[PDB]
Amino acid sequence: NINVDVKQNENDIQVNIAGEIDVYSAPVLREKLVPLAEQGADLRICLKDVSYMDSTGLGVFVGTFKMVKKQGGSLKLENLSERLIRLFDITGLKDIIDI
Amino acid sequence: NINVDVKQNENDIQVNIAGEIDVYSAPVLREKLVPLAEDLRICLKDVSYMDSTGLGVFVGTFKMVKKQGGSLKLENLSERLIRLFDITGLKDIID
Amino acid sequence: NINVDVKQNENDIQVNIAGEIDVYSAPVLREKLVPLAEQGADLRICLKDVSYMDSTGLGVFVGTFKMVKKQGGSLKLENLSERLIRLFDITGLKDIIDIS
Amino acid sequence: NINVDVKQNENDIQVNIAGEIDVYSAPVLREKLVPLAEQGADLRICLKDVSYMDSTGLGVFVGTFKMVKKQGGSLKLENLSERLIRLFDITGLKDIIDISA
Amino acid sequence: DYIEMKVPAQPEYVGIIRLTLSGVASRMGYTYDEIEDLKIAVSEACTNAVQHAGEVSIRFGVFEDRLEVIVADGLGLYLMETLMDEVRVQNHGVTVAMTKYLN
Amino acid sequence: DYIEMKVPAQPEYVGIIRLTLSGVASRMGYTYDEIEDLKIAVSEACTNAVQHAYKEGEVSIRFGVFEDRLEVIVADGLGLYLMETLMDEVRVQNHGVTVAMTKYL
Amino acid sequence: DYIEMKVPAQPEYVGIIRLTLSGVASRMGYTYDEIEDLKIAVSEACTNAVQGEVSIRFGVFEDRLEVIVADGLGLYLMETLMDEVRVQNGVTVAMTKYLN
Amino acid sequence: DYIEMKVPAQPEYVGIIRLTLSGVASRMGYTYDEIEDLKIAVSEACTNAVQHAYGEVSIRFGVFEDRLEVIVADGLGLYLMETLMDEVRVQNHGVTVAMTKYLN
Repeated sequence: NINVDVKQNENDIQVNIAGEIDVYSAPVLREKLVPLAEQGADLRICLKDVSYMDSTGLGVFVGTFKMVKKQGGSLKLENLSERLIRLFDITGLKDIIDI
Repeated sequence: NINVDVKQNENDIQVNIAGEIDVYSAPVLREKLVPLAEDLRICLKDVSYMDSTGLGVFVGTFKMVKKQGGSLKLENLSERLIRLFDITGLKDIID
Repeated sequence: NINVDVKQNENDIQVNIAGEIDVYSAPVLREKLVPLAEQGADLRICLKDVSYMDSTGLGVFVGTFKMVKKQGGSLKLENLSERLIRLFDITGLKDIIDIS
Repeated sequence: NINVDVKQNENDIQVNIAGEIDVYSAPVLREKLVPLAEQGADLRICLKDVSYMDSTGLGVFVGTFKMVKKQGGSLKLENLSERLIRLFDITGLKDIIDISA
Repeated sequence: DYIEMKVPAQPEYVGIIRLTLSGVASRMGYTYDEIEDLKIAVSEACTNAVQHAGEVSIRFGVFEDRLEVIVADGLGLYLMETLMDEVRVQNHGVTVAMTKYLN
Repeated sequence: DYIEMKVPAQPEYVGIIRLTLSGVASRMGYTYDEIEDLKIAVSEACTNAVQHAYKEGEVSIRFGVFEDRLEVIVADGLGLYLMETLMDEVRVQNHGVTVAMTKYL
Repeated sequence: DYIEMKVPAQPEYVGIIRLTLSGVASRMGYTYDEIEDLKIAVSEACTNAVQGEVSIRFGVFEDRLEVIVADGLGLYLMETLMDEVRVQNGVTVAMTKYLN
Repeated sequence: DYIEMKVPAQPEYVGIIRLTLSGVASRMGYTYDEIEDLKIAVSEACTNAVQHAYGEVSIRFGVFEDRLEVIVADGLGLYLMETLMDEVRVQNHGVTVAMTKYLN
């Protein structure tokens, strides 16, 4: 599964993601963090405890980047394993998304 | 240090806790679970450690649940963890 | 797989087992542990880091208890996780094989 | 805190080492491998399950390398972690001792 | 819902059977203690199968209330029977069917 | 030697495949990085199958374990990209789709 | 025999302490079940201690592990899980556990 | 903020330090590769301490806002330390090893 821990203080909100983000769990992640993109406040997502991630995980991440930009917010990811950064780089997402 | 995942559906809340419940994290757990108390299902399958402070926030929120009429269930508890609930004699009270 | 670490001190042999004792690896344990048993040593086997065991491990162990008694030694099992003593009990095998 | 599993058939020896190799554990490792090196046999030592290694392990390994070369045998280290191969590289021992994954 | 595996009749692959079983059982809600008990039992069925022949077929039926495992081509039977909620055997090769109701 | 699995075209069962593959991967002897890449590729093929059979399923996966290479076959745009770059050889054919990839030791 | 540690009197470090304890206890042979029980007890002592700096002394003897913490809901837990507990009054906690 | 430890200068007890260090570095936020590097470096310092003692060894971890400072007191390893860490200094009279690795 997956464990998504959202903490919102003074619109400086930090998500901690732990577990596997696959086709099964990426909808759950999107459902949890889309209301966070709507207020579009500065959010930081910690993938320290992500054990696996796939293109479906990248998909929810790009969907949230666009939605955060539309409402005037920010998106930071940190910190990612050297292997997770490679996963983002190969997809040509390392340049667009913050890390 | 600690991870608390809340899903709210059908005026029914499912919390999954993974990580350590010690003196450091129990205030965080109390602050997260108090807006829910003041029907809960809490999953401890992935709790790796707990001491008297975790049970303390649990007793506080159990009191909050009885006072506000809701529910409180604890489930997928590790046999060693459920045995801990026996030694403190709480299996009879809080599942 | 499985890792078998034999240390022999004071004419007393201590085996440490780590891993899985199943249908695959139990022949390895028989080969390792039977020449030690059929020479009447006093054996101490540590299952501290055994992660899994089923009846094939129990079979290899009772066979080595047999050879230990036939050639005049002892057999002790030590540092067993809660589950392993439970298997030795439910199998009605704790009755005879040592445990600690 | 270390498991050294020697399987020897017909002058070809396979050691599987699992756990930590430091100053406390390295003596144990040398005691296990030195009679085997002094056999002139062919050692194949599997480092798949090593959780940690520092110079003390490197020392017992270079000593085992010399002992095997001295007695007319072979030495190969196999299934090494990316990080352990980096450790053997940093010290320039990748050059001296055969190594693979 | 039904998951099906087919492996060579070899001891090496019994671990794989256990690994998939641990996965299937984890999604369902089985406790850690229950899932280890499941591995011992399913692993005993498969052990008898390898020592029977070959290929070994395993079918997981994942239901609402129960997990039903069926493996096909004296110490161990007690373990299956004691650890599972219902164990059944048939001949002519061998087929072991076992269910554990998750409670 | 061949391993065969059949799972409902459901997202939950995608995890099962990675898990089994992981065992099959480690036993044959790939790096940590290789086994992690293998999980990405096989899981993407299975995602594609589930998302296809979505409209109308069952998914078959077969691991072929050879001396030098592991051959994965899954049958019923970013993901195919990952499959193609993370594997040594990828083939696709219709028909739904049957995706074949091999990764060498 | 004499192990000493000093942590800021803050909650964060109980994990660190638990970690070192798990280490000392692991070298003993204390089975995993025991080492988990020991973490419960020592963490209870340290938690009451913080509630500045905290001093922890592990005395590792032949058969006995001694934990000493220096600068109410829990105390039951300590006494039940451990073999001998004492107190002094500033507060100081004493803990000892036998071998199985 | 600082952590202080005192251990018998015996080989057995080096792992204990490794565990504490590993915990601290994980809590602070170092990469896996970095935390493994710290284990190598601090274990090398302690190894030299035990060997050049026989005794007892003192260690102080200073967790600073943005760097870890390791201080060990009572030769492939010295290369290893100097290599894996960002700054190492040594002084003797008995020896004290100080090494720091930056958090990023």
